[PDB]
Amino acid sequence: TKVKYPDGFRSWYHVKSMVIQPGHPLENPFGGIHHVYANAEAIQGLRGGNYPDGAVLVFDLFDYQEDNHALVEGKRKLIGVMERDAKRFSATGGWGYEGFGEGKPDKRLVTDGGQGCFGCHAAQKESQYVFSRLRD
Amino acid sequence: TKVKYPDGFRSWYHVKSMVIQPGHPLENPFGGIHHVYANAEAIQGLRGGNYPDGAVLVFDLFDYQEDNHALVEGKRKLIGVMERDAKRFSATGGWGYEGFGEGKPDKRLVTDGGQGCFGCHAAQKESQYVFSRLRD
Ligand code: HEC
Ligand code: HEC
Ligand SMILES: [Zn+2]
Ligand SMILES: [Zn+2]
Repeated sequence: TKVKYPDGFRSWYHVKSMVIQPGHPLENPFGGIHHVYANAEAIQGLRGGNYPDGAVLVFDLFDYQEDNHALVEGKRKLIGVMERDAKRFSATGGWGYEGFGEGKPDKRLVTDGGQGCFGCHAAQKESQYVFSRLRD
Repeated sequence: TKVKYPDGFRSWYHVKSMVIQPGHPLENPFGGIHHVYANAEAIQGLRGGNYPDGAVLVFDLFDYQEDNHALVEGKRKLIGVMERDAKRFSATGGWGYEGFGEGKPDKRLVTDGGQGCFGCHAAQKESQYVFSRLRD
């Protein structure tokens, strides 16, 4: 019913990264450097299989500072989490969506059952609602 | 005494990332988005422990493209590798240095036994020649 905080996500597989700079549509609140991490079961789905129950993807979002044309990671702003469970999260296409302020377990950001997250991720219906792709 | 290509490095622990843009003093040759990875032995060293022989750090460098206020990962330009062996790599501080063009095992880049890489990393004598720091 509630998405579990993904303890230990930092030791998971790093899928990819991207920088969202001021002026981008997603600036509020997804601006900054973000890294995507996937647990073992999520890798399964990324590689072409079905996503099994228990698959977790994390969007790890850092602020950054521009210093002499380098962008340097600052503080973590939040994580976004998608947890796969076809039964429990059926209202939102089988993924549960949560945000944790500053990456802390006690700071839950979503107040609408995850419908707002779901509304945009629904555009990737064809890829099981996941935008990120494996790269080497 | 060649550095081994670090097979499977992409499933290692992601330490940190940084973006180096035009203007920054290191644009040539390290411009792009880079990610740092570490195997289990290197984490022992990064944690404040000592570095076991067999510790490997990888600098994975990507070109990026500007897309509407986002920087998006493009193609891999190269990986830099530091491989810990106090006796084998005595001449450059106990770390062997190698570059692989586009991350390819066949594209070895280093021609001078690693002297040029070591000359800059030698600035970090007091952290055992490693610039990166663990973060959360
Ligand atoms: C469009 C308006 C979005 C809304 C609202 C949300 N997300 Fe999102 N998300 C979006 C894109 C374009 C991406 C890909 C970023 C990239 O580097 O390519 C993402 C990514 C995620 C991920 C990583 C997995 C993936 O689908 O690629 C997670 C775990 C994720 N998003 C979670 C999430 C949550 C919990 C949201 C509401 C708080 C949410 N997203 C909103 C686009 C959009
Ligand atoms: C200064 C002119 C440099 C030269 C020449 C080389 N490297 Fe380097 N390296 C440099 C910095 C400032 C950093 C840290 C980047 C960051 O995000 O903090 C690095 C990092 C590495 C790493 C990751 C481990 C670490 O020390 O932080 C590796 C594996 C590494 N560098 C390898 C490497 C090799 C193989 C080189 C010659 C081909 C080389 N470096 C040159 C600065 C400089
Ligand atoms: Zn604009
Ligand atoms: Zn700039």
